[PDB]
Amino acid sequence: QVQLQESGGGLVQAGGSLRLSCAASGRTSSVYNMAWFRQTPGKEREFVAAITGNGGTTLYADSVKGRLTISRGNAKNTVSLQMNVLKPDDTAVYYCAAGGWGKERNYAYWGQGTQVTVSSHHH
Amino acid sequence: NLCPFGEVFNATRFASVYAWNRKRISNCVADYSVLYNSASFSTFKCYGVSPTKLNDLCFTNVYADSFVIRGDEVRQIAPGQTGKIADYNYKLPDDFTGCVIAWNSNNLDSKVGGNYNYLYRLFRKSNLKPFERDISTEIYQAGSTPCNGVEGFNCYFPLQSYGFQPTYGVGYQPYRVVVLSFELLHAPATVCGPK
Ligand SMILES: *[C@@H]1O[C@H](CO[C@@H]2O[C@@H](C)[C@@H](O)[C@@H](O)[C@@H]2O)[C@@H](O[C@@H]2O[C@H](CO)[C@@H](O)[C@H](O)[C@H]2NC(C)=O)[C@H](O)[C@H]1NC(C)=O
Repeated sequence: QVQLQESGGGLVQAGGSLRLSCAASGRTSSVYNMAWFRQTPGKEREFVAAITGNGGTTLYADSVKGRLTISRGNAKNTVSLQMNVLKPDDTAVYYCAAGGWGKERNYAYWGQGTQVTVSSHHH
Repeated sequence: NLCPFGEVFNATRFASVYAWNRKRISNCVADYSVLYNSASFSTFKCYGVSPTKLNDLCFTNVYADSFVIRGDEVRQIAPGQTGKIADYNYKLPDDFTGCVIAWNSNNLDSKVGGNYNYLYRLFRKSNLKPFERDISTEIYQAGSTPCNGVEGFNCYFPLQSYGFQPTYGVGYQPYRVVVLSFELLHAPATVCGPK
């Protein structure tokens, strides 16, 4: 059974950088395209970034271009997402997905997600 | 021996259509009236049999195939149909003898935010033969370059998820489907109505 597991979420301060990771588990002979989506409470989940099986092509949501980088990890079906200059509205559950391409929510495999909560002070 | 139709229709979990489940029914007494007197179905369409006559008939084998698709795909579960489900996932023969039964399962199979467990095949090098099942997950070669099982340019994962949400319109909602095939061979008929 192919399953995805995210890690790296938690409480982070605005401005900070954060790396999330996802690893596939289960018996497979495929190397998948892998993607990140995010979901805020009450809203639909939205595409963030995707990378092809060999790491050579990436796809970013226009809103995050220049601030986020997606990369393959060390094992076959692992992916990393580094987010910089975090903003309060980056707060969301971040889901890993695998098997597919593009920005629609129809990838074959999905993780259960990891929470990222961004805090800020007001003076 | 009573035929185990309840195990099929009332299963807690249903298969994805690309990996449709098959239950062989043989050598048992079937009370089809629990089906044809039920008010629970959105589709109950038969081919080659009258459902109200089912308790008077005997067959060699009965097969119960079951899976989930979206409501506007139920029309593809019929002889002579084309489309992604009929062509790449579940195919009925032109000479089908059987019944196709479906019901809206939005309350069971949809999830706020999406139920991604149900999948369908979107790409395939050829159409399924009738009652063929393909559960392979090989990367599909859309171009002239071999994929080597690596997804990427012109190399696609062949399944996609339905992602059912309860607020989707009815044509996009999940429907549970059971296909009953009534097979009479040149052989004894051991699946019978009550006597
Ligand atoms: C699928 O199950 C329904 C519901 O079963 C009832 O509730 C279950 C929790 C369990 O307690 C069963 O024993 C109950 O019967 C079946 O629907 C019933 O069918 C009988 C005929 O045998 C009828 O008298 C009842 O009125 C029906 N109940 C309802 C709520 O409709 C149904 O027969 C099962 N399907 C198959 C194919 O076996």
